[PDB]
Amino acid sequence: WVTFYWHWKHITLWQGNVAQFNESSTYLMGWLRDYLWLNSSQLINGYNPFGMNSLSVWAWMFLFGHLVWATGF
Amino acid sequence: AHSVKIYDTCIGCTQCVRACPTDVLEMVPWDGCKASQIASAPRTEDCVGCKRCESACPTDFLSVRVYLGAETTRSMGLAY
Amino acid sequence: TPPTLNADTPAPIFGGSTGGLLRKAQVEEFYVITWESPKEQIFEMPTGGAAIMRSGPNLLKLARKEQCLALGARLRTKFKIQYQFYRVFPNGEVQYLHPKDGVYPEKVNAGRSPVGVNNRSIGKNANPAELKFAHKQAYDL
Amino acid sequence: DVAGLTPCKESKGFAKREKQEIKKLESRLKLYAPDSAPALALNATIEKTKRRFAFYGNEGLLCGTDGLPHLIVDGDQAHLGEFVYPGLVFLYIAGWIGWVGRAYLIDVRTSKKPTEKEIIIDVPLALRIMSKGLTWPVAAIGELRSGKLVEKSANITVS
Amino acid sequence: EVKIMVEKDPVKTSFEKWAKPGHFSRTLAKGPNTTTWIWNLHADAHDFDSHTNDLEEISRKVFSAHFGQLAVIFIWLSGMYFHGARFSNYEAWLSDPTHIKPSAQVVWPIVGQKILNGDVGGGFQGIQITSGFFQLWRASGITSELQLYTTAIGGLIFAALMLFAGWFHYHKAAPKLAWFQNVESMLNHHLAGLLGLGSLAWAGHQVHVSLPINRLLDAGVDPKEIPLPHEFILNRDLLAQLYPSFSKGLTPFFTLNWSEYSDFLTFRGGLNPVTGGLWLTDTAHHHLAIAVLFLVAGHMYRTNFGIGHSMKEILEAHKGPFTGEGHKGLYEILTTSWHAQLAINLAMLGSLTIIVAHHMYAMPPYPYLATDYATQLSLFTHHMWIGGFLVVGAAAHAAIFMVRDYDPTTQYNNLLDRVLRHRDAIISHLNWVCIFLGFHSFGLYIHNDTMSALGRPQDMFSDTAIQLQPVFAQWIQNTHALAPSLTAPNATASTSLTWGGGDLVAVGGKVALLPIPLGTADFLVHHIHAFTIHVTVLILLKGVLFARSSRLIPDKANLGFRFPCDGPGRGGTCQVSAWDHVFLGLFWMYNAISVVIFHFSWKMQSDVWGSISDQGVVTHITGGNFAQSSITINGWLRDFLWAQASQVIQSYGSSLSAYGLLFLGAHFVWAFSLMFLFSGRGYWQELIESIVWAHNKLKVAPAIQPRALSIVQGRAVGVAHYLLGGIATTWAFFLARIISVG
Amino acid sequence: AWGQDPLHVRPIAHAIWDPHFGQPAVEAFTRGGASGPVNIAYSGVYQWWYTIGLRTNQDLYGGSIFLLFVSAL
Amino acid sequence: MQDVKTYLSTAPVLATLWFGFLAGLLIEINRFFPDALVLPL
Amino acid sequence: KYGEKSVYFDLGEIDNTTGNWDLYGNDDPNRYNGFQNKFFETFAGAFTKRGLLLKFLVLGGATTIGYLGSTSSPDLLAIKNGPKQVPVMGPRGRK
Ligand code: CLA
Ligand SMILES: CCCCCCCCCCCCCCCC(=O)OC[C@H](COP(=O)(O)OC[C@@H](O)CO)OC(=O)CCCCCCCCCCCCCCC
Ligand SMILES: CCCCCCCCCCCCO[C@H]1O[C@H](CO)[C@@H](O[C@H]2O[C@H](CO)[C@@H](O)[C@H](O)[C@H]2O)[C@H](O)[C@H]1O
Ligand SMILES: CC1=C(C/C=C(\C)CCC[C@H](C)CCC[C@H](C)CCCC(C)C)C(=O)c2ccccc2C1=O
Ligand code: SF4
Ligand code: SF4
Repeated sequence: WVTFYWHWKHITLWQGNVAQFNESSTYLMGWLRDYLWLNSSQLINGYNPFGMNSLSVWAWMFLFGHLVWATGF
Repeated sequence: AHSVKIYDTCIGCTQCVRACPTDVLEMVPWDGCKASQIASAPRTEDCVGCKRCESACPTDFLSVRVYLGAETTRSMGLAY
Repeated sequence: TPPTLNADTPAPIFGGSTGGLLRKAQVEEFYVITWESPKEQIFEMPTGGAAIMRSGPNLLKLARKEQCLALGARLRTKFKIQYQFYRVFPNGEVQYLHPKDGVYPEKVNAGRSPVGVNNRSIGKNANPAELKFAHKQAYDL
Repeated sequence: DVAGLTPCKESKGFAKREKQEIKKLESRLKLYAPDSAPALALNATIEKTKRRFAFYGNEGLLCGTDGLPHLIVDGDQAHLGEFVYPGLVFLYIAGWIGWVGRAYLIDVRTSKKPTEKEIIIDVPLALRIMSKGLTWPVAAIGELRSGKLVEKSANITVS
Repeated sequence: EVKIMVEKDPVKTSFEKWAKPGHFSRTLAKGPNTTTWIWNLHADAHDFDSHTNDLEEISRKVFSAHFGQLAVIFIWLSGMYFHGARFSNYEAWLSDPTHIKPSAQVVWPIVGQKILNGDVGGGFQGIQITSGFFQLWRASGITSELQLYTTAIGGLIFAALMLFAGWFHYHKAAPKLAWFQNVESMLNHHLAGLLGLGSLAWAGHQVHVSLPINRLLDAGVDPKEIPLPHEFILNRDLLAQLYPSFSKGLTPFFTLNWSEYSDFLTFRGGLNPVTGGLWLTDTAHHHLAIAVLFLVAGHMYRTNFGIGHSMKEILEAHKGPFTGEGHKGLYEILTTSWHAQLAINLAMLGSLTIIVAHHMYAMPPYPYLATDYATQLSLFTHHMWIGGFLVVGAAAHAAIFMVRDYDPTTQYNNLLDRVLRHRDAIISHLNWVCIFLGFHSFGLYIHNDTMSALGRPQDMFSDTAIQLQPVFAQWIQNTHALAPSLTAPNATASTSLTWGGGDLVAVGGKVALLPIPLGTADFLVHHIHAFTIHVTVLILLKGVLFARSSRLIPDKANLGFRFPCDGPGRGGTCQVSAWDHVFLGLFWMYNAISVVIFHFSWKMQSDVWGSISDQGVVTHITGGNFAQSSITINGWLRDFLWAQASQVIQSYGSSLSAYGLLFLGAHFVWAFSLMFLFSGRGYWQELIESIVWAHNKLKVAPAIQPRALSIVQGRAVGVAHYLLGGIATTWAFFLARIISVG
Repeated sequence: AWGQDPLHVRPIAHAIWDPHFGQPAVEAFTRGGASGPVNIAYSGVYQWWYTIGLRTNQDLYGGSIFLLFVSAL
Repeated sequence: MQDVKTYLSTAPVLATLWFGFLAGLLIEINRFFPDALVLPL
Repeated sequence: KYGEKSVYFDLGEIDNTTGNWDLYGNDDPNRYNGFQNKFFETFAGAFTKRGLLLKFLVLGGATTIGYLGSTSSPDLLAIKNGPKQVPVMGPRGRK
């Protein structure tokens, strides 16, 4: 929770659009839509059927983490 | 190699002995209870650690206690 | 009592199973349970399945002491049948085990000595800090 | 005013939000017959929105940059209705329910079979206890001072 | 032998036991001491065989309870019909099926709920429904709200009748045990009457009512101008105008000139071009043929009249040199234990429900159902989930039978004993199969992911790279597509349009059905399905086979069917009971069904559903990305979950906001279940001790002592909240997406 | 190079030698002014070392040798 | 009739009646006094 | 297993009693040709010792792996081939 809050606030600060945080942080759908889904685009497009970027290793690590976390269950 | 201890609050109802699946416990003549008998644990090398004896003991707190320890091919309950 | 010996008595009528003996019986101990039946009856094998016990002596090889004791408990509480079982080692040594002095453990018998009895309540045991850097366990005292 | 917040009536963004909501509702309304039931329902919603915005503006609420009302709970005299008054009302109601529950438990404790009354409620006794809860603060302070509210010999574990 | 045997006034009707909460159990009747009593009361309520030991009372209770469930179902059906008669736009939809969204639920204006009343069309505001009742009513020939209201009143009357029948047969005239054990007579009566006569009656309704009304509707006649159903019975001239063979009466039927009726009893495949549904004349010939077949089948078993087969002799006859005594002893098991019958019936019903889902998407039976994408997706997913639940219940209650009602005396050397005697081999070989399937399928997916990340797409298992074609499925498709020419010559078209051969059916600018290509991705996904299914079967079968004993615990049958453990000894014996095996099989069934419904949704949206314009050019919803993007886990995560969840997360402020709210709430409930799943009872008991001290300090401790939930109850609560959360998440996601883009 | 232009150069953590790569990955991971695939550092040690007076590669080498000696001690 | 009164005093039935009355009261209050954010008094 | 009757326990035959049998073991001494055995015992007999085999395996594996890794041609390994395109600039103009 702490790191999510810090990261979203600083993302909005660095992009100059603090209004998005000021308006969307008061409800949970705002978090789920404007932080995670919004900022996962370039991550999940690290490698696709059209090629790969330098974010390919981070996309692979993202899937690896989801998988290990699932395996712990 | 589990260890089973009997404490002097026993009333000699013999439920622990009947509940034991590996014949670890037995009744011994005693003085100190109306039944005039107490439980003993001579075959502790055969104890598996199921703690049925503790579940069968009527007493505020248990008169029979099982302390789990070193594991052996008999304690692990291995048929192979 | 004088512990009994072993002999060559017939086995129950069983058609086989995959729950029988394994290499542990070959390289370690295995157990044999003996009993006498007045008539042929169908009973459930502790290893899974149904068997027929012969009229007269019976003998059965089992892999664990728990299997022997469960079968014996069922025999005693359901068929009113007295039973014995032993422990067999690979070299041929035989150890008589269940009715150690001929009396079942739930009946008090003379000549038995207490083992593991502590003459106090469970709340009077010592503290682990008192027996620090010592090999005692605070329930062995 | 407080923390650089402007009043709702003076603020722009409150009026912009009202205009946007009314415009959306009328855009929805454009699809129906004037006298049909959907038109009447949409008109009722529009009037309710107008009344709500007027009441919020006239009640004296502060407004943020985004155009939404904000609440002040530090004890300010100009904003007691935001927190302090509903808080007092809730405290009264919750103390009432808790006090009558405790009284019923105490009265049931001395019975032939308290557990039966614990699952099957004695409705007349419950109603009497419930009605006597109007003056719960006075009775609560009375038992606090009389020394009949707390216990001293309770079951505990090995310390 | 077979006769009616009842007892007069067995149980007196009184409210005395309504004031004794735990009357049915001898231990619960004494009242509560701890909070465990409440859970035990609500948990043992309908477990009849644990209360008494005689089969007669159990059978009578089962009969009356089944009457009660029938009454509840009748109330539900009446409610659906009434709410469609008064709170729906069914008539406006009848006028314009392709533009009016079905709606049958209306919300009150209270707290802003107004926004949920969407603009479905027809001058109506309400919640869009996906149950497909409008299509069923249109296929039945209903054209007014008066008929629906009459059906609702009839349903209420039937509910009252079922309630009275249940009361009568428990409290007044209870059948004896010899009545319930007439399995031959029960099969004869049910198989002939309930199935054949019901199918014959529905065929009669179709022929005499539904064919003319739907024919007129498809022609273009306004619904208000169509004559009422009785006018086709009182005046056969109209029905002969529509189908000329009715002018001959029933003479061709009795003279065996059945070819005269070929204009309303057809055998033609495909779909109606106007409505995108199956021809109703085929449905007539097929409910009629089913009626005939079931009526013939129901005259097979022996009864008071000598002729017929006897099931005991049939079972005792089929045995061979590999199986000892064969099927001997099964008749007594199946006529003595309710749990074995429940297991068999649950397994068959679940498998049948899954078959229903498949056959219903592949051959849409109702008019304007194929082009209603939301209804198709909803029906498929719903009946698939139902089938999965039933097949898990089969294993649960089979294990219950094995623990309780099994008797080694009757089963000496028959199939049950010999199955119980080679169980280690079965479980070992099935374990190997599960491992092999998991590796050579999910490892293929991981290999594809790694190749794609490394920039080596030429080393992947794709259509453009190394290929894995499903040659057997392709051959079966081609064979079924060429049937109307060689092996089923009397058919006009193939059974469904999904086979490779055929054409496109479009209704209102939308594709109804289309040939479904199978490639490498389909190979991968069916072998994933095989993996998950064999694993679920492994879990449930291991639970059933080792329910009575094992090498670890030789006397498991003494501990019961539902027990937590047998202590921390032998290394630890947590979850050794068949109940916990069902508890894990539920999770694996959830996994399997989730993968199945995801496969269906993506494949349909990517290759079948879409909009067609002039010159016959087809544009699909996701543009055919299933073949390339479904070969990787990243492909799924990006192009299905991330892409298709945009609708549910952007539904706030519209009529679809409830779907987003329940999406969030379901993620929440699924997370909430993990605290019951991951934790143990002792922690909560000690915390409750501290809280009880706090309440004791103020003289307000309860009389019924609070207790932490039992171990089995903790597991059950965890699995229940987990399943609810996951399924509701998928529900909200699917409904939002398909209502938005469908 | 980073010291010359701190705001326009990406620091390099370590080089990559992965035999399992293909050519597109080798092209994609060649960041900075490197002659091969590298990793961009996100630990902040460039800024820390630059602030405390370290300027060239010889300084870093001397520090590495000294820390080897300290660990041996 | 005494048994019926005893049954109607059970915990689930009384809870259902009480919560139904409370929900009805709250719903009617919000029908006649809607959109209440701050307490006017 | 004495085997005379339904007796399967016998202390005299403990290997039969415990089921310690050789299911498919065959003890026919004649399998191969004499000259084949001569050649194979002459050549393959060097690796019979196990410690020397371990040392030889480790040294040979290390040497082979190092030689192949350090002398592989660029046309086979892409990592040795290196980049061939112009580098791509970062988001904010950071290289
Ligand atoms: C032609 C005769 C006939 C018919 C139609 C049925 C039909 C049915 N039986 Mg059945 N039964 C029969 C003969 C018949 N039985 C005989 C001869 C025996 C004794 C051997 C039994 C013993 C039996 C048991 C033990 C049970 C059933 C059950 C059921 C129901 C299964 C649920 C279902 O399919 O819901 C579909 C529902 C419908 C299609 C609605 C049909 C409308 C009503 C219910 C038709 C009632 C037919 C009935 C025979 C009339 C009795 C005469 C009475 C009016 C005087 C179903 C209604 C089960 C059940 O649910 O119990 C209630 C059950 O547990 N039957
Ligand atoms: C409409 C569908 C059906 C609904 C339920 C109908 C119930 C009919 C009676 C059933 C019991 C038959 C046996 C009687 C005998 C019986 O039950 O036990 C017998 C017992 C006798 O008690 P007494 O004190 O009279 O006698 C004790 C003896 O020891 C000496 O006389 O109680 C009664 O007679 C009460 C009968 C009515 C009990 C229920 C009263 C309330 C019923 C309705 C509740 C809802 C009302 C809603 C109003 C809007
Ligand atoms: C199981 C049965 C359930 C339904 C029960 C009620 C059945 C009612 C339908 C049966 C009558 C069949 O009706 C069919 O033959 C009738 C004559 O017999 C025709 O009736 C025609 O001739 C009659 C004289 O015989 C005239 O009085 C009618 O005005 C004329 O329409 C109908 O035009 C034709 O549709
Ligand atoms: C949370 C948790 C608990 C604690 C949860 C408890 C005690 C359940 C509480 C259920 C409800 C909240 C009790 C409600 C009591 C009355 C019905 C309240 C009536 C008054 C109004 C609220 C209606 C366990 O006991 C437990 C046991 C084994 C494994 C995991 C867990 C576990 O995770
Ligand atoms: S723990 Fe089990 S085996 Fe050990 S003494 Fe107790 S009952 Fe016997
Ligand atoms: S952890 Fe729980 S389930 Fe496992 S042995 Fe201990 S008490 Fe039993």
